[PDB]
Amino acid sequence: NNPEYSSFFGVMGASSAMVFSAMGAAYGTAKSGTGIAAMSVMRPELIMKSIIPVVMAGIIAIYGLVVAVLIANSLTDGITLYRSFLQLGAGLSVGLSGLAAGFAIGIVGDAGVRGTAQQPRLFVGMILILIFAEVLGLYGLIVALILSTK
Amino acid sequence: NNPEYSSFFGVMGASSAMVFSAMGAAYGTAKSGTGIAAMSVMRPELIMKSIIPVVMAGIIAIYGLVVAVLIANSLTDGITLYRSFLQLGAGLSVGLSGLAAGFAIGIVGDAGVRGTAQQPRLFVGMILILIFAEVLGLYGLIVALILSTK
Amino acid sequence: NNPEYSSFFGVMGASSAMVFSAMGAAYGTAKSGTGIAAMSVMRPELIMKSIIPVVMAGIIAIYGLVVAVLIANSLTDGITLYRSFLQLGAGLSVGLSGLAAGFAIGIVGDAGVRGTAQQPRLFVGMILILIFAEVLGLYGLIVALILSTK
Amino acid sequence: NNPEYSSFFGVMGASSAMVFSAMGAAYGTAKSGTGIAAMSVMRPELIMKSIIPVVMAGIIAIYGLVVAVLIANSLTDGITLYRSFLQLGAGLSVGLSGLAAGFAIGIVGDAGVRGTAQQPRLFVGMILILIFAEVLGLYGLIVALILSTK
Amino acid sequence: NNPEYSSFFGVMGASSAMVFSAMGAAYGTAKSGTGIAAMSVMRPELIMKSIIPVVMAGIIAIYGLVVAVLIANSLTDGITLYRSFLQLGAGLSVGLSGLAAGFAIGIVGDAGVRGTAQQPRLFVGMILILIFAEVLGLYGLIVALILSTK
Amino acid sequence: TGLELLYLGIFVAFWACMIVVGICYTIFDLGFRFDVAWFLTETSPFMWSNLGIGLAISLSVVGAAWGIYITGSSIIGGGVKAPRIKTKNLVSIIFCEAVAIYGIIMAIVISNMAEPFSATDPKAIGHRNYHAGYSMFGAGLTVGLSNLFCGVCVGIVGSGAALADAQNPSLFVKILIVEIFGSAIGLFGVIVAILQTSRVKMG
Amino acid sequence: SFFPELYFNVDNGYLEGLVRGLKAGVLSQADYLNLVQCETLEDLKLHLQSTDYGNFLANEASPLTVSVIDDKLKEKMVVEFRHMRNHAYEPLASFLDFITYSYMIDNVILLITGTLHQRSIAELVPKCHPLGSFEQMEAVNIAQTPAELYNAILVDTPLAAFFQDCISEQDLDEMNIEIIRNTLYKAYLESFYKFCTLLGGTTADAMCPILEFEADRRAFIITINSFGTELSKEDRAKLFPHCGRLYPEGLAQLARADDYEQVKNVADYYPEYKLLFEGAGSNPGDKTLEDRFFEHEVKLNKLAFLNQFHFGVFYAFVKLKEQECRNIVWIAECIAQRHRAKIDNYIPIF
Amino acid sequence: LEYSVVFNLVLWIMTGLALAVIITSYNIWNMDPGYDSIIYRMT
Ligand SMILES: CCCCCCCCCCCCCCCCCC(=O)OC[C@H](COP(=O)([O-])OCC[N+](C)(C)C)OC(=O)CCCCCCCCCCCCCCCCC
Ligand SMILES: CCCCCCCCCCCCCCCCCC(=O)OC[C@H](COP(=O)([O-])OCC[N+](C)(C)C)OC(=O)CCCCCCCCCCCCCCCCC
Ligand SMILES: CCCCCCCCCCCCCCCCCC(=O)OC[C@H](COP(=O)([O-])OCC[N+](C)(C)C)OC(=O)CCCCCCCCCCCCCCCCC
Ligand SMILES: CCCCCCCCCCCCCCCCCCCC(=O)O[C@H](COC(=O)CCCCCCCCCCCCCC)COP(=O)(O)OCCN
Ligand SMILES: CCCCCCCCCCCCCCCCCCCC(=O)O[C@H](COC(=O)CCCCCCCCCCCCCC)COP(=O)(O)OCCN
Ligand SMILES: CCCCCCCCCCCCCCCCCCCC(=O)O[C@H](COC(=O)CCCCCCCCCCCCCC)COP(=O)(O)OCCN
Ligand SMILES: CCCCCCCCCCCCCCCCCCCC(=O)O[C@H](COC(=O)CCCCCCCCCCCCCC)COP(=O)(O)OCCN
Ligand SMILES: CC(C)CCC[C@@H](C)[C@H]1CC[C@H]2[C@@H]3CC=C4C[C@@H](O)CC[C@]4(C)[C@H]3CC[C@]12C
Ligand SMILES: CC(C)CCC[C@@H](C)[C@H]1CC[C@H]2[C@@H]3CC=C4C[C@@H](O)CC[C@]4(C)[C@H]3CC[C@]12C
Ligand SMILES: CC(C)CCC[C@@H](C)[C@H]1CC[C@H]2[C@@H]3CC=C4C[C@@H](O)CC[C@]4(C)[C@H]3CC[C@]12C
Ligand SMILES: CC(C)CCC[C@@H](C)[C@H]1CC[C@H]2[C@@H]3CC=C4C[C@@H](O)CC[C@]4(C)[C@H]3CC[C@]12C
Ligand SMILES: CC(C)CCC[C@@H](C)[C@H]1CC[C@H]2[C@@H]3CC=C4C[C@@H](O)CC[C@]4(C)[C@H]3CC[C@]12C
Ligand SMILES: CC(C)CCC[C@@H](C)[C@H]1CC[C@H]2[C@@H]3CC=C4C[C@@H](O)CC[C@]4(C)[C@H]3CC[C@]12C
Ligand SMILES: CC(C)CCC[C@@H](C)[C@H]1CC[C@H]2[C@@H]3CC=C4C[C@@H](O)CC[C@]4(C)[C@H]3CC[C@]12C
Ligand SMILES: CC(C)CCC[C@@H](C)[C@H]1CC[C@H]2[C@@H]3CC=C4C[C@@H](O)CC[C@]4(C)[C@H]3CC[C@]12C
Ligand SMILES: CC(C)CCC[C@@H](C)[C@H]1CC[C@H]2[C@@H]3CC=C4C[C@@H](O)CC[C@]4(C)[C@H]3CC[C@]12C
Repeated sequence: NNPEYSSFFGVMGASSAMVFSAMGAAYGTAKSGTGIAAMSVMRPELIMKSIIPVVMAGIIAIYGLVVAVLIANSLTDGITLYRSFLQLGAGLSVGLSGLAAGFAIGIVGDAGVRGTAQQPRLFVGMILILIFAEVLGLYGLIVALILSTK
Repeated sequence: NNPEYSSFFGVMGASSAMVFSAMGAAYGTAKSGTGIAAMSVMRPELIMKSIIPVVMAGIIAIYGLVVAVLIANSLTDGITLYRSFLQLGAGLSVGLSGLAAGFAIGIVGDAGVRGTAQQPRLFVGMILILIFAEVLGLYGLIVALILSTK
Repeated sequence: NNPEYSSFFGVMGASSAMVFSAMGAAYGTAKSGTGIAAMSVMRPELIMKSIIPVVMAGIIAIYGLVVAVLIANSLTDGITLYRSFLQLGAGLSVGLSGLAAGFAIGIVGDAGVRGTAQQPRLFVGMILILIFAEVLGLYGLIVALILSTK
Repeated sequence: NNPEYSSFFGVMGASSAMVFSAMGAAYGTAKSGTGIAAMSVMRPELIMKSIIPVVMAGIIAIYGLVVAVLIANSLTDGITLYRSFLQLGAGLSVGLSGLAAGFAIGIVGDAGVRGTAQQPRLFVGMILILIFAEVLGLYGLIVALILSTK
Repeated sequence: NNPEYSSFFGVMGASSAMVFSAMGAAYGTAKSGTGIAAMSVMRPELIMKSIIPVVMAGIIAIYGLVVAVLIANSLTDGITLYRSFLQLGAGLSVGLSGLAAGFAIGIVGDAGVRGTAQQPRLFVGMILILIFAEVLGLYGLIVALILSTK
Repeated sequence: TGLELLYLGIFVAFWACMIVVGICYTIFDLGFRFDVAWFLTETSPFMWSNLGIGLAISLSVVGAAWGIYITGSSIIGGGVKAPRIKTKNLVSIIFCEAVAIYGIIMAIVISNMAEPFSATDPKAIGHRNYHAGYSMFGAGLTVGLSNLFCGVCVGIVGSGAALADAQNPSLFVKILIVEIFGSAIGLFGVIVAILQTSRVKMG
Repeated sequence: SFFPELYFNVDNGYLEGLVRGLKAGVLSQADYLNLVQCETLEDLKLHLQSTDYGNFLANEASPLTVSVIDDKLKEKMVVEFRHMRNHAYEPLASFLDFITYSYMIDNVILLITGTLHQRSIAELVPKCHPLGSFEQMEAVNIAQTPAELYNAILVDTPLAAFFQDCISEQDLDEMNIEIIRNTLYKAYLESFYKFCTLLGGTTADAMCPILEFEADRRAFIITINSFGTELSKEDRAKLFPHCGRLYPEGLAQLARADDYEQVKNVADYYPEYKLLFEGAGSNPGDKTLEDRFFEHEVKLNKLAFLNQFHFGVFYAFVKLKEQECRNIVWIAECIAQRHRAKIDNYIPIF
Repeated sequence: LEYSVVFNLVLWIMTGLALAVIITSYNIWNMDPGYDSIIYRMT
């Protein structure tokens, strides 16, 4: 059958994979930037190190972009409805997992950057937490890379 | 052949690409303007140097405009429902990615310009963070263009 | 022949181009007038120079008006549904881009007039930000024209 | 050969033109009202001079009334769906443009009458800003007429 | 013959004319009364004069009633859909214009009554503003009549 | 504002859904499925009439209770130091209760217009029955909401008058006028309701 | 508008009526004249018994003293406020708590002053204002340790939020007690203004003007009193509350101010303060600036009663009764010291 | 032929379930942190 609207869900999947990942990364970057601004006044030498959270947030966006492009490359005029649903699911997975990971990274980075201004030893700990948070996004990506290619 | 309502999603894609990107850039500009107004009272000679976040928000708006014009030049009466969905997805992707990037740019720029009033070394850091937010919108544009040219 | 509901979307495009642009200009003018009233108590001589925000807000309304009139001149009994979609998209684009630009102009102008009461050197900077907060509306107008004259 | 429900939209034009404008005007006449009262305790001699905002708000209402009456005189039993949509668009345009202009006039007039009690020179400035706000409503009327007299 | 459901919109027109005008008049009377009662302890000799706003608010109700009566007298079980829509529009116009005028009268009357308690010279000014608000309701009535008689 | 947030979310979601649904129906040439005639016609007139009566009574009682508590809190707060209030200001309460009375009366005046059909086909139900149902619903709405607003307004004015009375005895007699004005609205609603169901006849 | 009419009386209508009834008992001008015509404090009590005060002073010893009258007036006000608070719900309860923070800020200053000078904290409670009583036991039996007292304030006192303006307990021994008090009051006033603005509606409308005048008068008098002291302009500007109508460029100009003439010039931009400064001749025999500010404060509190559905009535009543108690104490002082000439310096209310 | 019934059943059941989940998650997310005895010690 291949209904004429079959590609709608795949396109929405690409749009989600990019939009929600971008939202998560934007929140992460905003919170980390606020923390870095509030930290650098007293501890200027820590500006470059304490930029690690932003990078992590950026990585989340990358994830989304990948999936989005992948979904964008898997589209086609006669895309079967099953594949369109698969791609919508992959897009929602990656996008919302990236949104959650970006929120977590933003909060963790703000807190850890502010704390490291007062307790240098916290730095490594923050990194660990950040990694865990970022892994969440990776999980979404993995699921997306299982769905968009299923 | 093609349904008479196909062009609806294309026009909505163009309108979203413009409107949401403009909303993001407007938020970025507003937050950066408030930050600069607060900063300039004590440290006036930083006003010109501190106009960067507004420029980055403008660049996000330009991303949105580019995608909107691309969709508005590839929009024809006999636009296939599939291509109409492609253009709607491109528009939503660029518009909401630019919205998120504008939010991040506004918050980061406000914090960075306020801090640089007190810590000059923060300036460079702010720029870095802003770039990490800017790429978000860029990512959206990338995806949008793909979907627009698919 | 053509659907009778196409004129509804055409008139919605016209009325949106007018209404949303007027709302943006009204918000800009209200915020700028509040800022001017607050500023002029101590610095009367800047009552006139601080009116530039309002003008830059009024321009946004003009943009909308332009598009609105264009649509109100392109309307006819037998506009193809695709033409009605084009007009609706142009109207939404101009109206909502002008709304965002008006929000940005109001916030930036209020902050700039309040700051300029304490720091004259901010004025020029303020102007630049307003321009960056005004081109957004211009962008919308452009897209609207590209959609309206297609 | 036209739907018997075609006039509905046209009516909802007239109604809207007189309703929303009125609401806008009311807000103006409300906010300015309060302002005058608040500033009348200390500076009684400015009560009559500081009645300009209300007058401007009143004019906004008239705009709506005009369009409403115009629409109410253009209605017919066999009104085509196209003309009905035109009248609905004109009514919404004038009503919501007047609503935005009334909000702006109320805020600006309250601020200006409160400030002029403290800064006489602000009076002229206020007037200018009010004119700009008034112009917004005027724009709507223009568009409404263009839509309501096709 | 005409539709079975045609009288619904006329019925709703009468109901709106009365309900929303009653809402406006009730709010105006409540606000004015709670201002007048609180003033009276300080300035007991003003109550009678300060009753003027209440009367104005009451007039709004009358307008609704008038139009309601019209719609309740010209409404038969077999009125054309066109006349039913006209009565619905007249009812909505009068009701919502009266609502806005009642809100404006309540706000202005309360503020002006308190100011007169503090500044007798404001009395006349208040009256003017009240008239400017009261006229709004009148405008609605006009339009309502034009729609209900047509 | 958690509950306010929930209400705002429900409202925004419902109306965004309505906008998108209307756009889809209009654009996909499926407008014929959006039969408002079918909704207004298949829906039984009994629903409209009974909702009208129920609202006529319930909204009037809601306004009466709103005003009664609004003014009774003030009466019983002021009377702690000036108990005379309890004697004089009951008039305010009376006015509020008067609202409710109108309610029941109109309910009766509406409930007397009901009658079964023994028909289900809209052609069989007919213009007379459909208009009877719609007009009973509209009269119920008018009386109920006018009485609600009148009761709330009279309660607010009565609370103000009771607070004023606690400090100067010679003010209530001059503030009651406002209440009288606030009461008129109630009557107006009743009148309109009586005009809406004047020529209503189910059967 | 916020429509406080519809739901205010649900929780606070009874207390609105009760506080207005209490305000009806504040001495009028005629009662003030009657008390002014007294010859002896016993005659003052006699003439005061006919007012709302009644027999509040009959129990006390026949040889009355101004201290006894002041204590009884303060006790009556405290009892009335506590009764109102006990019957108040969450929002109005928070409002009344904010009212009491004003006296808690002075009480905590007393506590730290005593602790630093090594006097038992339990022996300082009698001198604390009742409305700001530290019923919490965490700040008692401190063993005269300033660090323990600071931790107690942070843990078991609503002032913990305002003590974040400071940076550490060392500040207790670093900054002068007056600077600490003024910083705490600035933070408290800003928090109160934010709370009132969040409440919105008639509460914000009728309460923001009072807090704005409080901030402006705080700025003016901190500028005027600090001219001859070591309090630097940079440290002085930190004590100006940001709620006032002077915030844009007004507080800055005051901070740059270096003389009373410059303060008058700054006030000139605001007619409402221009009149107060003009009337404050400040030479012997006429109203001083503080008296003019007291008159304006009383005027604002009185105008707070023209609104109905708002919490500002409680703050207005508390301040008006505070001024009434001060007026009665002033009249008693003039009677006792036989200085009839200045007996008219009391600020009338209603 | 029963499209109306199943559509309404599913729509309203799932809307109610989603509202319940949202309300519960808001009541837990916006739960009082519980360490108010520690907020003033850490800050
Ligand atoms: C969040 C708070 C809790 C929820 C409270 C609010 C609840 C709102 C109630 C929803 C009921 C809406 C009516 C459903 C029936 C109409 C559907 C329709 O127009 O399509 C069918 C109509 C008519 O369909 P048809 O008539 O061709 O189908 C044949 C007939 N049936 C199916 C019955 C056999 O048009 C279509 O066919 C459109 C197909 C695409 C579907 C588009 C649906 C519109 C909405 C989609 C996005 C969701 C909107 C919200 C956005 C996110 C939130 C803000
Ligand atoms: C930013 C928000 C994201 C955008 C998407 C929002 C959610 C909307 C999706 C809801 C789920 C519905 C998916 C389609 C389900 C299948 C429907 C079907 O069979 O279609 C038959 C319908 C109706 O039948 P028909 O027209 O195909 O059959 C012919 C009928 N005659 C002969 C009468 C013409 O048509 C389609 O084929 C529709 C296919 C595409 C539908 C896409 C969803 C519609 C809503 C899109 C969003 C609208 C706003 C756009 C702008 C937003 C910008 C912010
Ligand atoms: C939020 C506040 C309320 C306003 C927004 C929501 C309004 C509507 C909400 C109720 C549910 C949807 C109602 C419409 C149902 C569709 C009726 C239908 O198909 O018949 C159409 C009818 C008839 O359709 P038809 O297919 O019979 O065509 C006529 C064909 N002949 C003559 C041969 C019979 O015509 C119209 O198009 C009337 C216009 C109304 C339909 C469109 C609804 C607009 C929804 C809001 C979005 C507006 C777009 C622009 C956005 C910017 C706005 C400034
Ligand atoms: C900010 C956003 C920016 C990014 C862009 C937007 C991306 C997110 C939005 C995605 C929208 C697409 C959702 C797809 C819903 C429809 C799926 C097809 C349904 C379908 O055909 O089957 C019907 C079942 O309906 C059903 O019951 C299906 C309804 C499913 C309801 C659940 C809601 C969707 C879940 C995903 C949304 C998540 C959003 C998160 C923010 C059968 O019905 P029939 O028998 O009549 O079929 C007759 C057809 N021939
Ligand atoms: C905004 C983002 C987009 C949202 C879109 C989805 C739709 C909206 C869903 C809610 C989204 C926002 C989160 C709100 C959660 C619920 C409200 C707050 C929490 C809550 O319910 O708890 C208390 C009520 O108790 C309760 O638990 C009682 C509530 C349950 C009652 C159910 C009955 C209503 C059914 C709906 C029909 C009525 C329609 C009326 C328009 C209110 O907390 P508080 O404010 O006292 O404390 C302050 C903090 N909670
Ligand atoms: C910018 C914002 C949007 C503004 C635009 C207006 C939006 C209004 C929302 C309502 C929906 C739009 C109105 C037009 C569509 C009406 C439905 C047309 C579909 C149709 O063909 O149905 C006819 C019956 O409907 C009819 O003839 C029904 C006539 C009445 C339609 C209007 C009623 C809407 C509800 C108003 C409530 C007001 C409440 C006030 C308190 C067929 O019938 P047939 O005779 O061919 O049957 C043949 C059976 N064999
Ligand atoms: C974070 C990402 C994850 C997303 C969150 C979770 C969302 C997942 C989706 C959950 C919501 C919907 C779940 C399924 C709904 C459909 C259930 C019935 C299945 C169905 O299609 O039944 C047909 C009949 O349906 C019918 O006749 C009527 C079907 C129409 C149902 C429409 C339901 C409206 C949408 C409900 C959810 C809205 C809000 C959800 C939050 C087949 O039966 P047949 O015998 O006809 O077989 C075909 C031969 N004719
Ligand atoms: C890390 C930065 C530079 C972001 C870009 C990530 C790169 C590695 C990703 C993003 C999207 C990816 C593409 C997604 C889809 C496909 C389809 C397949 O048929 C060939 C590989 C190809 C073309 C991928 C190549 C690698 C790719 C370009
Ligand atoms: C590289 C670091 C971050 C570790 C992450 C693990 C990566 C390498 C793993 C985890 C899940 C994997 C994907 C799982 C499923 C599929 C679909 C299959 O048809 C081909 C490969 C593909 C697309 C895999 C590619 C590699 C992958 C993404
Ligand atoms: C500063 C702002 C205005 C930047 C504007 C964005 C520019 C770079 C973009 C927006 C849309 C683009 C145009 C889109 C379509 C066409 C037609 C095509 O056949 C060749 C290039 C051309 C002509 C593009 C040139 C570059 C372009 C004008
Ligand atoms: C400012 C820049 C970096 C943003 C855009 C990224 C560039 C590199 C990307 C975005 C979309 C891409 C296009 C998407 C699709 C096609 C169609 C294909 O048949 C040839 C390549 C071509 C034409 C791509 C060329 C590269 C492209 C233009
Ligand atoms: C306030 C003023 C100075 C700003 C500009 C507004 C005026 C001049 C604008 C607004 C609407 C515009 C019109 C929009 C549409 C049309 C139809 C088009 O086919 C030719 C020009 C014409 C007729 C335009 C002429 C200029 C116009 C009238
Ligand atoms: C130059 C900068 C400042 C932009 C200001 C002018 C903008 C708003 C307007 C003025 C005239 C307009 C052009 C007029 C006509 C056409 C031809 C049409 O088929 C597509 C759009 C296009 C190409 C328009 C694009 C937008 C446009 C260039
Ligand atoms: C002073 C009184 C009349 C009310 C104030 C508003 C007046 C000026 C408005 C209200 C309605 C208006 C009328 C509305 C419609 C038309 C039809 C048009 O083809 C000629 C102008 C004419 C006849 C307008 C003239 C001006 C008008 C009478
Ligand atoms: C500054 C002045 C001119 C503006 C104030 C009056 C406005 C409302 C009037 C003056 C002249 C009017 C125009 C004169 C003639 C027509 C032709 C008609 O087919 C559509 C409306 C249109 C295009 C009018 C629009 C409204 C209009 C611009
Ligand atoms: C009566 C007092 C309050 C003065 C206010 C004027 C209002 C209420 C009345 C008095 C005369 C009325 C007009 C008399 C005649 C007609 C002609 C009819 O086809 C439409 C209504 C219309 C145009 C009326 C509109 C409303 C009107 C202007």
